[PDB]
Amino acid sequence: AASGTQNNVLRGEPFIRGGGAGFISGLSYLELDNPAGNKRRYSAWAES
Amino acid sequence: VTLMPIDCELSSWSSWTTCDPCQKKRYRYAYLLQPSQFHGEPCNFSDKEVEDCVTNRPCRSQVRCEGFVCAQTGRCVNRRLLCNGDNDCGDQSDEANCRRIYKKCQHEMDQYWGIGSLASGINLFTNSFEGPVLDHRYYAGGCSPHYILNTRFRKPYNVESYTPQTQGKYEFILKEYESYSDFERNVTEKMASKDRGKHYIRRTKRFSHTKSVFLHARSDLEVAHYKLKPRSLMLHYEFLQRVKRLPLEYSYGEYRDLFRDFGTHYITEAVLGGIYEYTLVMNKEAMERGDYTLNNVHARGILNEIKDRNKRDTMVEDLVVLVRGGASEHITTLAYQELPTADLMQEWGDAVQYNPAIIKVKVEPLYELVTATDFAYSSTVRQNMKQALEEFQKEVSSCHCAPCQGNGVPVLKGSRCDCICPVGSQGLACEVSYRKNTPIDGKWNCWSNWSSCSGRRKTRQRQCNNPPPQNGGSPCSGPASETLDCS
Amino acid sequence: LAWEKGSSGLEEKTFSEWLESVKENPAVIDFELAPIVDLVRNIPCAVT
Ligand SMILES: *[C@@H]1O[C@H](CO)[C@@H](O)[C@H](O)[C@@H]1O
Ligand SMILES: *[C@@H]1O[C@H](CO)[C@@H](O)[C@H](O)[C@@H]1O
Ligand SMILES: [Ca+2]
Repeated sequence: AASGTQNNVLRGEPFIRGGGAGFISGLSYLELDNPAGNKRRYSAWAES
Repeated sequence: VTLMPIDCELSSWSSWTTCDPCQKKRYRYAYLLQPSQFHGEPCNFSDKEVEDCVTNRPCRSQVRCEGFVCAQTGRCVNRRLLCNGDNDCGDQSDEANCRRIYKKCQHEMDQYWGIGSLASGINLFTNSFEGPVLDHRYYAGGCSPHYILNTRFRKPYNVESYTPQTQGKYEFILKEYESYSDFERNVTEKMASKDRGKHYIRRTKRFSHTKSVFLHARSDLEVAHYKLKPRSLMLHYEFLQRVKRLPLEYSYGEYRDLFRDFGTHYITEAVLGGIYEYTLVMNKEAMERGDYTLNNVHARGILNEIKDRNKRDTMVEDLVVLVRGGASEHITTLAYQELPTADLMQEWGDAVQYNPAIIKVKVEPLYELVTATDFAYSSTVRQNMKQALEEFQKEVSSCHCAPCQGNGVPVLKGSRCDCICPVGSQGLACEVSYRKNTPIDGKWNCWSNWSSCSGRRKTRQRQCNNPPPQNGGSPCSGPASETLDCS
Repeated sequence: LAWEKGSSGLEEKTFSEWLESVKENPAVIDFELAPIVDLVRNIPCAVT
């Protein structure tokens, strides 16, 4: 007799105030491969 | 499909009101008693009947235009607006015969985007803009320089603030569940003698697998905030002219048409946005059975052997995307089935700046527009309009509509109820699906109108509507019974 | 530069691009103070 089980959850929740409307939706688009933010998009948000 | 369609019914007519002293007409109306649904025949008749009159009661309809009468529209405009180089009357009347014109705006100045769209009142029950109530092309002098990015804008006189208020949210979830099982059970037995022998075998497998993947990603982008002034408002002339056509006598049908033409409430504060909701929902299953047996005897001899082997695999997957602000090239590529590459998302949000939807909004009942500086016998028109507004809410609220199959949602536009169908079910009632069952979300019947005065009660039931059939969701959003003072 | 996780120590490419940007908009890092009330000379009743 054999039994096996798995579970996974991910939640991620970027929130932004200030920024240009497009740069905001750029930065806040969550990267599974880089959950903090793509550095160029983040720098562009920090410009906008 | 399990249907026999419901054709429309309006009521038998009211008695006539007596003739109005100022409108010189009389009116009769019917309640909508049962909406058109399942493509049952409409009976709309534009919901009204009206006739002329010969009565001679006194009328005080001459509320003075103090400034200048806009000859076509019947608006009045204050005298500093004549020859301001702008159309304050609607039909350019104010700028006739200008011995000089004086300009004010030193530069070209865009309207803030959607500011003329916000100018229209909502039917709060379909959640729809119906038609134009405040003149968002009126500038009262104005020409104060406002900026968003490097673009420059003109603010309508009616609006307190339009400002970017530039805020954004993203919320993401991914979930997986998996479960596996495998069982194998066997038997073997033997005998021999010197002559005879015997043998027996069983082998077995039972197996199962399951997965879900669920993903939801929502973004809300809020890159303008609108607030309308509290009062001192300047009305759109098409609204103003149905208001000047309302009876001072009470007969609900003429007041009903104002809510149809101009909405139930006017939009007073709104956050103006784009939304990009994405959901991907997956359920996956697999199963197997394998079974194998033998029996043998020897003395002469005999053999029996059997195999039974089985497999199933399935996926059900649903995806929904909603996007509510931007420009059509971005909007379609976001609307594509794939999770949007952040360049798209950038160019979409950049266009939300130029074409928002309303995200969240606070609204005031339209009778607060009706005012003594704008209409004769105004306070009677208000009291009438308040009563009609309550009766209209009882008509437009969806509760009359028979329940959709497949957890469909009714919105009751015009005088027809049409069931909006989710992903995975189709047809007029949303019946047609490959699926076994769907969870149902609850809503009440129409509420009982009132009990007596000296403490008054309203009551609601869910008899067909209820969640328990096929294991539904929430039954409720408010109080299953309701009571108040009479005064 | 603020985005840099720092596990490497300073990434001179980012630190220099930031430092060039600091030339373009500084912040007060240390300061030498005199009391506000010594300043005023224009106003009527200045001394009072
Ligand atoms: C008003 O409505 C009833 C219901 O059809 C009709 O018999 C007739 O139009 C009445 O005046
Ligand atoms: C009947 O009465 C209330 C009015 O306060 C409605 O809002 C509701 O539909 C209830 O059932
Ligand atoms: Ca003018």
